[PDB]
Amino acid sequence: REFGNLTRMRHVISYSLSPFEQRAYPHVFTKGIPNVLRRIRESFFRVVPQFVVFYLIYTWGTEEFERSKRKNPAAYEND
Amino acid sequence: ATFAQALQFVPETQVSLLDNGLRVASEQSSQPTCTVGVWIDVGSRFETEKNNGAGYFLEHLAFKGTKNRPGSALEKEVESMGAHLNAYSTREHTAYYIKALSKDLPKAVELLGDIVQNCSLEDSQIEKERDVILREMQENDASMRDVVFNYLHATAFQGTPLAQAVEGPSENVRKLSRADLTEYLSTHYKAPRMVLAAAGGVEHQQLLDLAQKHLGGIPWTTPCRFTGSEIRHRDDALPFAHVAIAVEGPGWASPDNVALQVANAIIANKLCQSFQTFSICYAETGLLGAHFVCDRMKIDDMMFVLQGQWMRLCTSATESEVARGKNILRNALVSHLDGTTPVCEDIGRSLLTYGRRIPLAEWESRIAEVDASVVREICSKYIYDQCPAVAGYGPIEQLPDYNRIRSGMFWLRF
Repeated sequence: REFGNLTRMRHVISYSLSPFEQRAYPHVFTKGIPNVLRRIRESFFRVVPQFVVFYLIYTWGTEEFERSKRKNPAAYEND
Repeated sequence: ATFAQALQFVPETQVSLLDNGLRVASEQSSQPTCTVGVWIDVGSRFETEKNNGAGYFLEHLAFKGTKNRPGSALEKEVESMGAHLNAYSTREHTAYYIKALSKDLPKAVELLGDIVQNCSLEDSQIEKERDVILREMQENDASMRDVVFNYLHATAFQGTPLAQAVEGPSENVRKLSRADLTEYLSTHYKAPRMVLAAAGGVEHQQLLDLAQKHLGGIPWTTPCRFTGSEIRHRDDALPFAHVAIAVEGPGWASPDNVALQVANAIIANKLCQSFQTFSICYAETGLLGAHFVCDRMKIDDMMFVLQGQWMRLCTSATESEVARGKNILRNALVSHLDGTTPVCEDIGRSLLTYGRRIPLAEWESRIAEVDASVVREICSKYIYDQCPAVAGYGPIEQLPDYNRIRSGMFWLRF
């Protein structure tokens, strides 16, 4: 289970740079913000609608509970 | 006849400067045979991406023909005299040397001139050399060590002419036209960038006369950065792992080279398979480090042992080990200089590198200067806490990641 024998990969070459040579925050505005925006756009239409439905249910339930305890005009009007 | 006393017996290398600038150097000795040669301060590092393989191609076709005599005639003339012609090209130097007898000196020098000044670049010969170099690419593909060192240079120097290989890309050699080679010859093969060096049974005035007769018609008239990156080619089917790790070293003109040589000589192959230490030097930079073969399951241990040796030298180097390293360096120098071809190569490279032929007495005084404190100081200056360049030709999986390797370049205890 050591790193020596895990899998067989053949002629896959990778180039890496030292942490000190490069900058910790590259492409903050050129790539980073657009990348975060595209990730949010991709996940928004799959995550948000369920919570929007939850919020609608929450508001409707709270309003209906409020209405249930403020009623009965006719219940005493017949008197 | 102490070692220091014996060094004085070494004859000096007389040096003369011709009108066109060619530097003629000789080391006469009571030798029946000699090895004349021309060394040129032109290499891969002086070539752009357009003509990366120009020097290697010129080396290939240099003995294949000149204007005065066809390539077959040149080769036959070399063979009949019993001589051996040879050539090599590094990233910074290019040498053509004829090894012959002392009485064959007058012809051989002429030969060199014929090779150097007027080289016949036959188009058919150029295409033949194209094919030969294309085959030689696959030939070199087998050599793991050469591939590893090419990887190391490419990753260490990256955006620098010092990083491109001497052979060059396959596309570049494929599309390298004759006019490009002629322009390379015109812009590079010119005095005073040339040293005609000879040693052995050669009298210096004879060599000067031959050079003036033949080598006298030669025309008279980027920041190198070390990036501590890494390259990692895996090819897991290969039997053994090859790794080369290095740090930026001083150029040719630096007193610290001797201390680094002593430190390398000081540097346990039991964990490894065949571990070696190298101190490749260039004009303004250099690769100081190690190169070893590994089992698939033992890369990490060997890297740990090598870096531990580096840290021990940088932090705590005793006097006995430094004395042993100095003795090893002295023996290596003197033993290497044995032979006519080695002294001729040393003369040529020294003139192209130091501007002078540094005598053995100076080398030994410089080595005597070296001390354990000096070794520790210089090793800490160049090795301790430095971003390294790593090249690994697989199977590399147990090779520590670059952050691990970098963190292994300093000691928390120290």
